Amino acid sequence: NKLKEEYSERDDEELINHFKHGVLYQYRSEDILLRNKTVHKILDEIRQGVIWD
Amino acid sequence: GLIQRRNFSTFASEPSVRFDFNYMKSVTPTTEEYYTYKSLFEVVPSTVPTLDESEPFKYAEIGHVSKNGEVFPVTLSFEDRDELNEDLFKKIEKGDIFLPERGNILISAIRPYLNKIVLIKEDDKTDIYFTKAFIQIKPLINSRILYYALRTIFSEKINAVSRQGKGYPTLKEDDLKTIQFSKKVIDNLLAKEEELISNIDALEKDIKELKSIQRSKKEIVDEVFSSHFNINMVELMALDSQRRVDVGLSSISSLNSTIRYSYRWNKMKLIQKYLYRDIDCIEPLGKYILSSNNGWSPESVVGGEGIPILGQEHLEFDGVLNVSPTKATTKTKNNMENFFIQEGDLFISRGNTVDLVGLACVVETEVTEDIIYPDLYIRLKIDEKVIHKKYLALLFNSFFGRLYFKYVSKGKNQTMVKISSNELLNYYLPIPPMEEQLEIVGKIEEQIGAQNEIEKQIEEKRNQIRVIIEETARS
DNA sequence: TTATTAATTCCATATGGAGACTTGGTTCCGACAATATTCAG
DNA sequence: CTGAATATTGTCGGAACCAAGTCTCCATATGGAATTAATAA
Repeated sequence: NKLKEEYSERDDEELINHFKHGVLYQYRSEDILLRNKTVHKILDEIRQGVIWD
Repeated sequence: GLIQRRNFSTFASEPSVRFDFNYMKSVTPTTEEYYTYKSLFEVVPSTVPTLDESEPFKYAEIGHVSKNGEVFPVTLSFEDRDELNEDLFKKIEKGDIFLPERGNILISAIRPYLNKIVLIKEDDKTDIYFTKAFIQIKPLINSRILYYALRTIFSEKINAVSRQGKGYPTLKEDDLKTIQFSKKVIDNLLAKEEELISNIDALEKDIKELKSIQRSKKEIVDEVFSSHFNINMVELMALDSQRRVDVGLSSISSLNSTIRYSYRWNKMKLIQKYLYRDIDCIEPLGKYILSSNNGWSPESVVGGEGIPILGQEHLEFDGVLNVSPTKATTKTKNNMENFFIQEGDLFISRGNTVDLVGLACVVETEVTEDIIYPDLYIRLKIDEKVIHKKYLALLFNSFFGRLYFKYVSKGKNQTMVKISSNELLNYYLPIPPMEEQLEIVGKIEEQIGAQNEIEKQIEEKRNQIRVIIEETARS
């Protein structure tokens, strides 16, 4: 009913394309992924190197 | 992108505390030599020149200069003052003109990445003026040395002090007085000064020799058809100038089959009566066409992932496909195999300006990759017994295929003028015997082959200069 | 009678768009120096 | 009567630019490709 803590963040490509290839394309997650261990991007690089307080 | 990290302090650098990403990307910590603008060049203030209002002078914009530092000045007189060049005269009278002092290296301020650096060599003549958008930077270490040290090398740093500022990329002299030119570059380059100038001069002399005999890719197609059909070159561009075409009601219906009475149609009919006065070879194209397709033009992403797609830029005046795709799609049509070019096809261009419409090309390149042609093409499958497809493409790219498609093609938006199958099938082209053909072709083929052969030599010596400069400045 | 074209609906092509995108460098307002004058008690 | 006024001229800075050049991707009828009920026969 949920994700798995072993991978947590989706840094394994896996079957992300299968969430847009068909049928499951209607149940895709159009939400911004928030990472805390690897970046590969800018948004989750900001959320680690900035110390807002 | 980048995960560049810097430290407040840094933005202290330069008297404008600027902290845009590019500048701070160029700063970096330094341990090597520094120099400044002092022991090198020196900015020169602008001045108003004393123009003589009796002789034709010269002038040079930023677009009149090229990435190779080859100025192409225009010749104004002050006795013409035509409203076409009135803008130039007005900006000259404003005070946007100066004259280089025979030894400076003018640098363009707006968009300095397009190598608009030009050299006013010492021993020369025919003085040419320039726009204040150019920066007189007259050096003290020999013009050639600084010019070659700025063109190829010292370009990642002149381009990293530009002002984006909600518009134009622009270079400022004050910022130009702050670059950190390394000494090893100038030290090594002046160390080899006695021979570097010599061999670079030899290379550019060879380049000048190649350019002296370089001819355009369209005039070759324009002359052979003009030199083979015995038509004078100075009347069809003089008959096309007068615009008072008068027609009657009866002439509207003749060979019309759609009752079209636009002005351009009537002028096309007038020009056809001139291009075929002495030529007796004209046959309707409709009876030599066996099919006609369009293509497939989905949404396309530049430099993306998917099947490549051609554009209108890939059709040249020589009937050879450029087959250099840029756009790439990822859509399907369940019949994609019907539009995958393949060698031997003839592709006329449907949709372009009033002068670049109708340009045909033959796919002479062998490509194992499937490439789609857009809706903006028309594939013609003609009988390969009477027309000789390459000759048809050359004719379409000739003045025969220009003075017709410039005046027959339709549309209310004359910026995307488009042809249709009707104009293709109702086209009275001159078709000489197969003996006469393969002679115009072949001659044109060899002439354009020679022109292309001297098109990589130029961009072989122009690259030899750069690689020699890079090697000498790195040794 | 077994045809029948001349009537239909159903998709792949073809024509057209009060166009739309892209590389590159031009006009021109608007502060602003340098005037640009001082009057003024 | 010394003054640094204001008051303009004329000229650097700068533009949610945008004039030049030229490539497009997509609605929409069509027309033909499927029927049909016709059509003789």
